[PDB]
Amino acid sequence: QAIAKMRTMIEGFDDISHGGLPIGRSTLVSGTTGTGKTLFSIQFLYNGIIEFDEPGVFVTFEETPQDIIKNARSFGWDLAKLVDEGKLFILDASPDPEGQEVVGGFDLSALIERINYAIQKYRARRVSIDSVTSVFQQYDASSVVRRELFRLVARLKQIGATTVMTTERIEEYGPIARYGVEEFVSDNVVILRNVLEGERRRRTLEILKLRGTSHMKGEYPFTITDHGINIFPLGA
Amino acid sequence: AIAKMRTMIEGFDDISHGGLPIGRSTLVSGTTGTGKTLFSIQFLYNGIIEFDEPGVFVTFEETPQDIIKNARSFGWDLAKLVDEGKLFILDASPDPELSALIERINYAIQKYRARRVSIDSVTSVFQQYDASSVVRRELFRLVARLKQIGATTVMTTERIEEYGPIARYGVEEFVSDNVVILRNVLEGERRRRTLEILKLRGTSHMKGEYPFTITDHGINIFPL
Amino acid sequence: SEHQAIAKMRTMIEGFDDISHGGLPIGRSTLVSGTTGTGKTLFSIQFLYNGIIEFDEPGVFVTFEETPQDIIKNARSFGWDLAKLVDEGKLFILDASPDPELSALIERINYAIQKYRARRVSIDSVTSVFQQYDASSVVRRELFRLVARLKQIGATTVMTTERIEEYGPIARYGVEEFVSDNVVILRNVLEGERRRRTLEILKLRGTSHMKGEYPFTITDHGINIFPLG
Amino acid sequence: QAIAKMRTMIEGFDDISHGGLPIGRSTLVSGTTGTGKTLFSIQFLYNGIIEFDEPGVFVTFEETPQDIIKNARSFGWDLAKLVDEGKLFILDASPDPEDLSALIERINYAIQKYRARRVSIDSASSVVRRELFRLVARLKQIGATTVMTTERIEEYGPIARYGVEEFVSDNVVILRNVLEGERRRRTLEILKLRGTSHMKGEYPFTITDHGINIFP
Amino acid sequence: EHQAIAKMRTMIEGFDDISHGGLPIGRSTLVSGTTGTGKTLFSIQFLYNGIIEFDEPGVFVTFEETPQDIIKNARSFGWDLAKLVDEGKLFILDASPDPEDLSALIERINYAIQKYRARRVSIDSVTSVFQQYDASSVVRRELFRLVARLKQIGATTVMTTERIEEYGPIARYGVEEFVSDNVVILRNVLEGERRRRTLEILKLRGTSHMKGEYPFTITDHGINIFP
Amino acid sequence: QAIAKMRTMIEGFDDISHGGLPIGRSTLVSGTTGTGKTLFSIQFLYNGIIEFDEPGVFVTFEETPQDIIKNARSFGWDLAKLVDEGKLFILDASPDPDLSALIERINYAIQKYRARRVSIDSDASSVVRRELFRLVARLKQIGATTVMTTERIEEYGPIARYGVEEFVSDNVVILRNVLEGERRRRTLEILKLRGTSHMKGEYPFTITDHGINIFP
Ligand SMILES: Nc1ncnc2c1ncn2[C@@H]1O[C@H](COP(=O)(O)OP(=O)(O)NP(=O)(O)O)[C@@H](O)[C@H]1O
Ligand SMILES: Nc1ncnc2c1ncn2[C@@H]1O[C@H](COP(=O)(O)OP(=O)(O)NP(=O)(O)O)[C@@H](O)[C@H]1O
Ligand SMILES: Nc1ncnc2c1ncn2[C@@H]1O[C@H](COP(=O)(O)OP(=O)(O)O)[C@@H](O)[C@H]1O
Ligand SMILES: Nc1ncnc2c1ncn2[C@@H]1O[C@H](COP(=O)(O)OP(=O)(O)O)[C@@H](O)[C@H]1O
Ligand SMILES: Nc1ncnc2c1ncn2[C@@H]1O[C@H](COP(=O)(O)OP(=O)(O)O)[C@@H](O)[C@H]1O
Ligand SMILES: Nc1ncnc2c1ncn2[C@@H]1O[C@H](COP(=O)(O)OP(=O)(O)O)[C@@H](O)[C@H]1O
Ligand SMILES: [Cl-]
Ligand SMILES: [Cl-]
Ligand SMILES: [Cl-]
Ligand SMILES: [Cl-]
Ligand SMILES: [Cl-]
Ligand SMILES: [Cl-]
Ligand SMILES: [Mg+2]
Ligand SMILES: [Mg+2]
Ligand SMILES: [Mg+2]
Ligand SMILES: [Mg+2]
Ligand SMILES: [Mg+2]
Ligand SMILES: [Mg+2]
Repeated sequence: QAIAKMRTMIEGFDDISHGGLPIGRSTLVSGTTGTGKTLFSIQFLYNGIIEFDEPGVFVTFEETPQDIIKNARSFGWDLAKLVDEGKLFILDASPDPEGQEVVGGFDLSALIERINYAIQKYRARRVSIDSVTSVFQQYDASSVVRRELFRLVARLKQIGATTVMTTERIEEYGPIARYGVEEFVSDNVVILRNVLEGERRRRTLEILKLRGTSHMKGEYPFTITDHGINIFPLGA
Repeated sequence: AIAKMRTMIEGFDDISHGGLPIGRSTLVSGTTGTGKTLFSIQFLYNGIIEFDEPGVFVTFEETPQDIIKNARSFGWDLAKLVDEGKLFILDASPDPELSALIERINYAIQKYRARRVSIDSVTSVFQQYDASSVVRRELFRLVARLKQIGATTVMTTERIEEYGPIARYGVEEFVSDNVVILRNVLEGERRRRTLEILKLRGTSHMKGEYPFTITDHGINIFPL
Repeated sequence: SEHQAIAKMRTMIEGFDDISHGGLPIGRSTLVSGTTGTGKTLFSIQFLYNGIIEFDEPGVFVTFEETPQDIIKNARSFGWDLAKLVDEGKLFILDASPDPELSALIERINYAIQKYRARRVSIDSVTSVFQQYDASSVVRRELFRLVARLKQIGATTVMTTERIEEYGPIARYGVEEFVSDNVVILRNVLEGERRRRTLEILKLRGTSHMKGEYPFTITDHGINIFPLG
Repeated sequence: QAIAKMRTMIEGFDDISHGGLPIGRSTLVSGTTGTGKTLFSIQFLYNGIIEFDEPGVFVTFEETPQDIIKNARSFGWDLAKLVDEGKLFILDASPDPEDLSALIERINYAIQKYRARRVSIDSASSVVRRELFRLVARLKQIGATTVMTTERIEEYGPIARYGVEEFVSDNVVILRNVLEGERRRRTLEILKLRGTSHMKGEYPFTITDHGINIFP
Repeated sequence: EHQAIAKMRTMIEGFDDISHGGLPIGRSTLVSGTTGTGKTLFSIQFLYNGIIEFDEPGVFVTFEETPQDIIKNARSFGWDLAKLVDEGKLFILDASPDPEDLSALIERINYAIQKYRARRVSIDSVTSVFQQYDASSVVRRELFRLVARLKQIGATTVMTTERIEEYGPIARYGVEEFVSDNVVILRNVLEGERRRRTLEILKLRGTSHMKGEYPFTITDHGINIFP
Repeated sequence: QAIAKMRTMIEGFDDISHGGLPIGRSTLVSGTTGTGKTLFSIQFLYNGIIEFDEPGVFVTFEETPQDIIKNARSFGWDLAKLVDEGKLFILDASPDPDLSALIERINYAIQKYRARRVSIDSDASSVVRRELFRLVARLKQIGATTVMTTERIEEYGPIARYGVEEFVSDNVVILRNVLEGERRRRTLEILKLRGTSHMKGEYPFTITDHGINIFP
């Protein structure tokens, strides 16, 4: 009765992970700016819908929904259509253009409930939470958001949602995650890197850990192309 | 594909696969004397001269007098463009002796019908001690308004190591759509300038570092 | 070996009893420190599991991170049925994990140890209760009250701790090596895009032991260590 | 109308800077201890007086005027003679062996009094940035061409002390004294000259009986 | 008298050669090193050899470990410390943390030295006493008060303390500022995946010594160096 | 009339400093523990007395006078005799088991003993910089030639501990004890001498029964 996995259908990832992401748990995807974390979290939901008719909920802390949609057009992923069809729900949690300092955790209490009803309403099995770093920066990484983040993770587990959460790190080789996000999103960790090779950049993906199950180890090269992420498990 | 505006900075539109996405902001970050101000001036100058797209330059530390003077190093006559109403330099530099400023920047953009905006040294208004939440929200307020207005913006930021964080306060990469890094790396005893587009949302682009020079004609980048 | 001063119990974790020259010192505590995903929880589960299966020695597992349910689910990765051992009274999993929405815990632990007549104890991620900037004196005294009680009871204890870098301090709070009798380090070193797992016994009070790093794997049978020499 | 420059006449520097220091602006000269900062700032003034009859003001915060004068004897320069002729003024802003608005109009008074064209100023990051910003602006309005020295503690670390001084400076020169394999090597770099060209990278120099000698 | 400082033999094989005669008499020597380098072993061997070889009584002040554990672990080297305690030649002074006023502590150390007529003293884990008071400079020059007082009685003292890196600062918390006369560094260096133990005498005020690192092993007879 | 020097009579040191230590000024001697700083400062005073009959004052903050005397017996030097003769004074400022008060004690000793040589053995950087500058300023005003030691943590790292001590000193000497391949190598470097020339980089030295011997 060891943990089962959900296929991401992201080229090469299901091989590295030996079958996909552990079902009903959160996986942290951490990486410097521009490593492809958001793209990964979108491809996860998009493939869920197209391949499996599994609805997805995308919670956005950094980008607006309109920009999420616009930026995916270059891959030929018609997110607007999936939203119109009710297969994808983009929950806008991104900063107020007229944002001010507010007190409490009522806003993140209401967020978790908003996320829960979205999941219920759209019958979603897949969830992406994009840019945990950003909501941490909204509350100066106070123990208030740390607690709420933990509450969010537990609720998702309680719901049975399979979740990707993305988060920033500052160096290619250094800590797993800025603000130690892996403490709360702790079951599974994937690290994306964008490493200088001479003057060129080489992207790699690593599954550092998946609790309760097996996976390939170390870094595997990938590219981002017109079809999104392509990872090469046998790549040079 | 998303619509891009040509910078006409030699080499840059090839590296960005057509120029800067219209209606969005781009961070240009670098150590001192890497060519950030020059990039942001050239962006406006070319827009006016080649495409008749008016420009607003917001300066937070250099005075407009020095901006105009330093631009004559490249044979650019910015005073003439200001006299013609094609360029507006907005002085936000401090007296030797931000919400409000945002409305003034809005006003200038509509008044001059500007499509291009450059913001130089905006983080000099903050202080080392400020909470990241405050710095981020105050910067975001400005950038969100520019996006709402339709402007395409270059915003310069500072860094203190050539390989190290993107910018000084650790929030700047979250407020802009795109990220460009200018470097000035020591190789033995020689300096080499490079430009890298680190992040360009919604499009492919050339990756890694590309050498450039600053000459009498401004920035020239060599992608091959 | 016969001629060493400290009595030891066998972990039965393949290769560890060779590296430690007989197993873990009885009645004492052993720190197992490592970056995240090095095998700390697996080591501390395997210790209890083997004690029950091989020697019928009951065990108490104190969890600060994972829920008991997840401990049990994850252990199925290795074909271990922990729920059955809990139902039989041979294993007790003590939940000290964060509630969504230390003296007290010590008494609960002591009660569980006497109730289940446990000889083996694993404390997993105890330093997760502390805050990053809590005083060193505070963290050391808190850990020590726990560990001294366990020694007084006569339990043999594995206590896991976190570290941030593979080559760097023994543990995160810089006091952990002072409350423990023995120190073991698990590493997961990344070099040339490949990871390799190793185990080292850094300090074992009162006896010799093999020195340096030894390779190990995690497979469907748990930890396997390969001691060369 | 691109910025004009003033010749330093420091052997090799006017080649590296394509003509000297930008007129009416301040140039930061930063370096670890004993890199030659005070020497550069004195040669600047000295050559101004001797070669071009341009009066100079030297602002000192730690070294006494007499120590400054004494040390310049090392290079065969008679500063006391120039002070007696009124072609050099050393301004003593040192503390006593038991507020920059004040110091500034002291400098300004001295500039107007001695008809000075060259100034040298020898030796919480938010407040330093703002304070150096204001000092730079005040000298610019007076029309002085200024060398200001600053300290740093590593050869390839921060340019100055707080990581901000280089950003608020129009011009930046870095003096290094790098230790490699038990040997020292002095170099000068013009890192930035806003609004004009200059040679790039480090150039070796020596300090001898004649002052700084740079080899382009 | 009017002579250079004299030394007392440790009888730790190899060490009396490296130190040209032993530890400077009537002064403190800091022995620093990462966890598990052999500091406590050095400090016990020093006292044990004094008792067995010279009939010089010893006092062992313990800040980290319990006396029961110190005695039990010393059996690893064939040393019967309980017998020496029973015979009054060794006193172990317990200052380890309670499982639940340092001026008073110094006075008890003094009293013990006088009661047992000890000529050798070991102070184990200065780092630990620092962690109990959070490196407040109340512990720091209460430490100097201890070093001073030891020097007044003419005790010859080993003080052990922790460091974090093999090639980095001499001692965590800057302990070498107080136990400043003599400094010995024990290292456990990683050579690939193997460990190599070394001992260095960094400094002995007022006298000569060999320089750099010397490898050693820990055996069933304690520390064994070879120059 | 450039700055003159007084001989240390460590023959290698007077060779690389071209004559000795600059007269009437303070020289910072920095190094990790056990590099020979105290020995350098004592040898400076001892040679001054034995070779030139220049009395000396040694100011101690850590070691007791009795220990300074005992330790010097390692080199066959009888400092108790020199104290008894009134050629040397060891001023005890070490703590029991106010910068102005210390300075007046130093001044009083220099007058009492007619001393020409002084050695001084051993939070905010601003405070340190200002106190150290006042100490240095008074000694210079008194006429003393001073060696002042400081500690540092790394062989190749900051010169002293507050990042300011080296900028307040006229002269800087760095002692190193570098560990490489399990062996130690001692070196001495004159980093800076204001107003005068000197050899550059690291020079090997040893400490023997004879004290410091430098071998260019
Ligand atoms: N005509 C020219 N020819 C060559 N290089 C020039 C010319 N004019 C200016 N420069 C260079 O351009 C640099 C100034 O670039 P600038 O855009 O001011 O940099 P920055 O990154 O904004 N630096 P700062 O804001 O001062 O930290 C100077 O340091 C010169 O090296
Ligand atoms: N006649 C000379 N020949 C050679 N070198 C000399 C001569 N006179 C002085 N020097 C050198 O000049 C250096 C002093 O330069 P100086 O301009 O005082 O440096 P600085 O960078 O201002 N140091 P500081 O202000 O104390 O941090 C000395 O350390 C000597 O190495
Ligand atoms: N059509 C495309 N082809 C290739 N690369 C693309 C395309 N669209 C976007 N990208 C790349 O994706 C990057 C942004 O990925 P994203 O997932 O937003 O990064 P982050 O890790 O910062 O979340 C851009 O910097 C660009 O390099
Ligand atoms: N059946 C299996 N085969 C191989 N590896 C496994 C298996 N089950 C778990 N693992 C590995 O064990 C690791 C779990 O380690 P864990 O003990 O939870 O680490 P820690 O407690 O140090 O964070 C996983 O990250 C995974 O790599
Ligand atoms: N009989 C023995 N043979 C070899 N090594 C031993 C023996 N007994 C103990 N040890 C070693 O002694 C080390 C502990 O020494 P200790 O002096 O307590 O270290 P420290 O005080 O520096 O942490 C143990 O980690 C083990 O390596
Ligand atoms: N007779 C001697 N022969 C060789 N070396 C000696 C002699 N006497 C003392 N030393 C050395 O001098 C060093 C003491 O130097 P010292 O000036 O006290 O160092 P610091 O003040 O830099 O800590 C001792 O560590 C020892 O190596
Ligand atoms: Cl790619
Ligand atoms: Cl260039
Ligand atoms: Cl493995
Ligand atoms: Cl030179
Ligand atoms: Cl050994
Ligand atoms: Cl030597
Ligand atoms: Mg993203
Ligand atoms: Mg600029
Ligand atoms: Mg674990
Ligand atoms: Mg100077
Ligand atoms: Mg010990
Ligand atoms: Mg000393």
